[PDB]
Amino acid sequence: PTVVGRIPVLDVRPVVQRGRRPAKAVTGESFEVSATVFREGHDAVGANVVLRDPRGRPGPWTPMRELAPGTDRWGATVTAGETGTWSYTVEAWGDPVTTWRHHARIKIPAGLDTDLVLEEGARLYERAAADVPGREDRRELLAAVDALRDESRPAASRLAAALTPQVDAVLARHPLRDLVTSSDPLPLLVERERALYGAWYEFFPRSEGTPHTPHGTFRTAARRLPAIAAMGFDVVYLPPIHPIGTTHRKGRNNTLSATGDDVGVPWAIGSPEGGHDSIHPALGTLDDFDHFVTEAGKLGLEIALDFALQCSPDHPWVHKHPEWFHHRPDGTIAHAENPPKKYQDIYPIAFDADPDGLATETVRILRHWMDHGVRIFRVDNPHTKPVAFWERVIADINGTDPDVIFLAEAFTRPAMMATLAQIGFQQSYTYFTWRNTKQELTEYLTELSGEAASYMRPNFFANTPDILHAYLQHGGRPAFEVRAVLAATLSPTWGIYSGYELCENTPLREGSEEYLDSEKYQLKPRDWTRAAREGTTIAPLVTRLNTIRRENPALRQLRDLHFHPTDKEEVIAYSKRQGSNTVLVVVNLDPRHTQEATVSLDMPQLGLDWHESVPVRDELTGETYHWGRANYVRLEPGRTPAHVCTVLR
Amino acid sequence: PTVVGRIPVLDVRPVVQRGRRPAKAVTGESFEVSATVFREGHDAVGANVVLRDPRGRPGPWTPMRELAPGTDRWGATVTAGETGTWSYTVEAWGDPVTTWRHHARIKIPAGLDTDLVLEEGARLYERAAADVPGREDRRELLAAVDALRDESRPAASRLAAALTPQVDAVLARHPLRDLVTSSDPLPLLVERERALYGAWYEFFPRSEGTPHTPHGTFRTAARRLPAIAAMGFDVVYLPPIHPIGTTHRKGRNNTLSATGDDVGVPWAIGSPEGGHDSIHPALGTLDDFDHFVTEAGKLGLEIALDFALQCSPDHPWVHKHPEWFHHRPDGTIAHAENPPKKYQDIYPIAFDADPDGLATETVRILRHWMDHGVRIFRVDNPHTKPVAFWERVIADINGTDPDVIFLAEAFTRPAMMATLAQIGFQQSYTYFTWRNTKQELTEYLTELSGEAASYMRPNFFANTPDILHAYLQHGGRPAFEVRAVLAATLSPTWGIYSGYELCENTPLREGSEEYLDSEKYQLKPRDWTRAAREGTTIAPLVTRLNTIRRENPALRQLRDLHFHPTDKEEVIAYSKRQGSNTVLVVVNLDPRHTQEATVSLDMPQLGLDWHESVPVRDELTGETYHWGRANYVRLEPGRTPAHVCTVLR
Ligand SMILES: OC[C@H]1O[C@@H]2O[C@H]3[C@H](O)[C@@H](O)[C@@H](O[C@H]4[C@H](O)[C@@H](O)[C@@H](O[C@H]5[C@H](O)[C@@H](O)[C@@H](O[C@H]6[C@H](O)[C@@H](O)[C@@H](O[C@H]7[C@H](O)[C@@H](O)[C@@H](O[C@H]1[C@H](O)[C@H]2O)O[C@@H]7CO)O[C@@H]6CO)O[C@@H]5CO)O[C@@H]4CO)O[C@@H]3CO
Ligand SMILES: OC[C@H]1O[C@@H]2O[C@H]3[C@H](O)[C@@H](O)[C@@H](O[C@H]4[C@H](O)[C@@H](O)[C@@H](O[C@H]5[C@H](O)[C@@H](O)[C@@H](O[C@H]6[C@H](O)[C@@H](O)[C@@H](O[C@H]7[C@H](O)[C@@H](O)[C@@H](O[C@H]1[C@H](O)[C@H]2O)O[C@@H]7CO)O[C@@H]6CO)O[C@@H]5CO)O[C@@H]4CO)O[C@@H]3CO
Repeated sequence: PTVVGRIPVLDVRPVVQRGRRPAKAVTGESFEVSATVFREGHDAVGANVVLRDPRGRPGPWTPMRELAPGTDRWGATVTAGETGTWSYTVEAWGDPVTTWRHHARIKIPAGLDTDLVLEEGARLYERAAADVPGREDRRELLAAVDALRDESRPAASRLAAALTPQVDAVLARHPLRDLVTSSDPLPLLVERERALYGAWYEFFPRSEGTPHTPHGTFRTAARRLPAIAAMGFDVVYLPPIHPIGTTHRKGRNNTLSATGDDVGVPWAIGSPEGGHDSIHPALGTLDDFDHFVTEAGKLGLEIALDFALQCSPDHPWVHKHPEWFHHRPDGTIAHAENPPKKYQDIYPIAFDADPDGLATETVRILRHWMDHGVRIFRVDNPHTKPVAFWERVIADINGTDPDVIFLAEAFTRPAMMATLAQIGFQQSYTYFTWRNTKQELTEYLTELSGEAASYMRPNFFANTPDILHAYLQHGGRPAFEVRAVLAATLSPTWGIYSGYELCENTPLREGSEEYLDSEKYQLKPRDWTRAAREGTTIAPLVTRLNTIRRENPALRQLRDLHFHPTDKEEVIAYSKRQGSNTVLVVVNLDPRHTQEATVSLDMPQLGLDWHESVPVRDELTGETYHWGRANYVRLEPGRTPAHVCTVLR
Repeated sequence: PTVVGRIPVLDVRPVVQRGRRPAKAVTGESFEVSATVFREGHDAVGANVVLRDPRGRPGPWTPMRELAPGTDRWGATVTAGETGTWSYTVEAWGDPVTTWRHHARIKIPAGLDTDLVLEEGARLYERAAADVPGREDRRELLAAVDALRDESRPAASRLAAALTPQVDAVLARHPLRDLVTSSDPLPLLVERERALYGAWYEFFPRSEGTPHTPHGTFRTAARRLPAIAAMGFDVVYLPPIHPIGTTHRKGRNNTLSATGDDVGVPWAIGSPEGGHDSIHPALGTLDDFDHFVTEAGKLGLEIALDFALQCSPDHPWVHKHPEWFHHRPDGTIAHAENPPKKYQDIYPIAFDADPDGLATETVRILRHWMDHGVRIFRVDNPHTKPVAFWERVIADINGTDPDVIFLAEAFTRPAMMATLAQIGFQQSYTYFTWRNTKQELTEYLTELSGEAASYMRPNFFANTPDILHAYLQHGGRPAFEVRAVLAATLSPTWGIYSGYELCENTPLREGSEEYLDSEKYQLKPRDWTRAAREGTTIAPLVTRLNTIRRENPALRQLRDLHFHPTDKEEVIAYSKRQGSNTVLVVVNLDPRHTQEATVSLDMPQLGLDWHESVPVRDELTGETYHWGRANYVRLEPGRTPAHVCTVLR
């Protein structure tokens, strides 16, 4: 048995881990299946993609084409349907009809062996007809066979009868395929739309309190949901909602020692009041949590809970499961670190003494929150827990509940980030916040929208509680505006952490990416009504960005993205497409100075000719322009961060 | 069961066809095995390559290192021994000692938890000792354990006892490896030296005749072997040695109709006198062929026969096995074509009616020539016969006779050329003759010496009977000289077709790559004695090039090759290394004008510092120079094509 088949079909992509893990898609998403296909000799080959659904049912006829001449690299676009585990195969075959046609077009006007050539064509078309299941189409090919064989007609007329568009049509859907050879099947995991597309908002329920009771409850926090739904968010991400330890608890601004009223850091999970399956008593009860989830659902919001597999020193696990921790020779457990950062309030888990116990307990915890309507988990720092552990835990949850989405908060080196996605994480955080220049954004989004998109789905948080970038610190509100536009239009999933609207940008100290007076360490009441009234919020821009996304399918996918050149370093331009929808975005990356630029569009990449000039509407303002090959733009920070334009007909 | 192991080890290279075919090497050849290796958390990893021989016996301890910081890409050099099918595995592991050392070096001078830290180190070294098989080395580690634990000594002194070079040495050979995780094994086919390294000469025995008998015999042709051995060739490649058809036989200069004395084209195989298992009666008998092989062997020459799986219309197969040919409707067999070229004297084989019959007969033919001492086959135009057919035929021959080498003469698109090598061809012809500028040579040799070298071994024929390049046509003898130097020093296998020495360069017509009066169509007597006497041959340069190769191991491998910049487009410079041997070549690609250039050497790539200046001998002239960072060279066509320098100590 030979590794290569009769008609070579090699290096089918996408492929993840040499076929040991699936390529990814979501319902409705298109991507390209490709292969290297060729044969011996000089005759033509053809190829097609057979996509099989979870019950092994084949998809539609999907013929491939050569992507660039002489490369023998073939491709076709496939579209994922129903969720589940699919497979795809490339079928390669000799294409004797294409070959015969080419020779016949030369030899017949030249008078060379014409009867022999036409009889050869008749024989191919007879064979074509044999594999055609419909009676009417079979008659069309047999009438072509008869015409080809009618020696009473000129040679040119006999040939023309085999080249009619109706004969073409039949052969396009039912070609004659010699020596069909298929690749071994490759696996495709198709997941729900929210895995790829969604707008996220992170906030701390405890901060949304009242004058009488400053520590918010689930009931007070639910009153913030409508303002979040109105900005057009889909997912609400909550920091840990569990009891918080007292031993080594941190104070305000990450001081070592908490005073008596200090609330501590939610990620320092557990006290005698309960662990990862409990509610912080100040937030209320499980029934209050159910009320919160219900009110979320009614406004079109899903809840994403933080899952941080670690413990405060007061978590029950510390005494009940000591082997879940690494102990030094004096019996102490060293607190967690991501140096030079220290987390004195937190003990990390050791996994090598009782891997089974940890997996069992982890999936029980997740299912408990799942039973209370949580179908999305934002997994804290997963790169400090074993990769195979996440692989197991994710396979177990999605095995019974394939709708559950896991987001990996792994800000680390590329290999690890890539592997976590590859072993099951539906979504990943990214380097976005550290990509601010044109060159950085262009290079990074070319990476994420290319081959990486077969295994990673990016979630572009413009900020997090741990990341207030220098760009926002120095640029003020115009920088917040720019970064919202970029995040919302470049990834089908994006997010902000509360206060981003208010352009909160005071760092702990120069050169830091921590916030001063971080919410991680204190209640952070914000006067939302006042901020709305005084117009010192960019909620309206955020709202419009999410509406634009909801109205334009091109913004709800990742893979189709093209950068168009401008003549100013500070002005970036790009387009995204889905079917007839084309969105074209131009952003001034300078938050302090007005920039003017000539944007030169790659017209064929928009589906247009060079001379063509086609109308656009800037959805940020309602204003209409006519744009083609070369366009003047003028963007003033504070008044116009960018144009976000849709193409109309 | 999880796809990723405890310590991730991913994307092991080399890999061919995702592990379905082996990577290649020859006895004595080094190459790099690499992998992506990392772990969770911030502690160090280590890795090593376990090479297993054909009986499953592990090779030596082969620790890998990170190739560039922060990439998590690790590598080590391995060296192939005995021929056969090997395997390689990468083992990844936590490296707790490296981690502990790093922390201990900081914390001990700082006075932080010193007793605890030193006790932790003692415990690692005790564990280290447990897996150490030698008593003396185990004592060295246990003395380090005791020193670490001696609370009567300063903390700095207790630590220094664990960092002694003798403790280092023990741990370098027997490190403490946590959580060892291996990759699945990948296959490696190791073949004999001649698969990679060898100088080849092609000639037509029939042309080396006498005055009485112009058509040479094996006996007259044997008298040419000494002149070939003296030029330092290892392999003699003969065009087909079988009877030649009469029907549609070609005349001189590829005319359609042969006249009565015309000898026809050897590749038009077969007549009633015999087929592929017979000798042309004008060449003599099988016993004469055995004499020829014996005389070859005595001079250090192996014979490579042409194997062209095709037939003249007079080959016995045409009537005895009609299903081995594709017939048109009137019963005729269309002659072979590689358009716009036509081979009216030749019928191609069809493979789809009796694939088994063709494989059986093909291997019988090969074994017959093998029984007569032919262990190398130059396979004619293999890309017009199915890829899986060669896969089968090669697996069958090498299954009993792994020393047999197949050379694929496939001048076609990259996918096919690559696949043929990948499915078993030991050697391939290449694009060399169409790479003549500096940029072309540099780009092409970077491709062949890189990843392609894991599956392809190039054979650089500077010319063939079908390829007289324009560069030789226009450049005359200085161009022949340049191309000999380039071919001989850039690939460990190279070749010429007879008459290249004589600088034969008259084309059929302008714009053609055929020779005028091609040997394919006629006897081509050459007066070798006269050419030697009159000095109108470049045999002496060829001889010296082969001697240089025989004396410098760096020229007998492929993978180590580096191009150094010069300041003239026409002057190329490069170096190759094997252990202590370094060869440095500078060539003037201009055959009409003297070129002067400053060659700027990449010194660290030579194993040297920038300021260093090290002596070289130009092996073409015996002359000695001192070369470093920046060197004046002056190359005059006719007198000095190039410098071929060896580094001495
Ligand atoms: O026939 C049209 C073609 O002819 C002329 O080019 C010469 C050339 O100057 C010579 O060097 C020589 O070519 C060698 C190559 O040097 C050698 O590499 C090999 O070439 C292979 C390529 O390396 C490989 O990529 C592939 O070729 C593909 C290619 O990627 C495609 O882009 C496409 O090529 C077309 C070109 O795009 C187009 O510009 C034009 O080219 C002219 C050329 O300008 C002219 O000066 O047409 C071509 C072909 O239709 O398709 C090819 C697949 O054919 O594989 C090839 C090997 O086939 O081999 C050749 C000679 O053996 O000779 C050519 C012509 O003899
Ligand atoms: O600490 C030394 C380092 O610190 C300063 O850089 C800033 C930088 O200006 C910010 O952008 C930000 O970095 C982000 C990155 O933008 C983001 O991409 C991600 O970075 C990852 C890389 O993308 C990825 O390649 C890998 O990094 C490797 C890297 O390939 C190696 O070459 C090596 O990096 C070293 C550099 O070679 C060396 O120049 C120096 O770098 C300075 C930097 O000049 C300074 O201005 O030291 C580094 C590291 O020792 O090793 C790394 C592996 O760490 O993976 C990284 C992710 O770790 O993430 C960061 C922030 O999350 O912040 C940095 C510092 O915070």
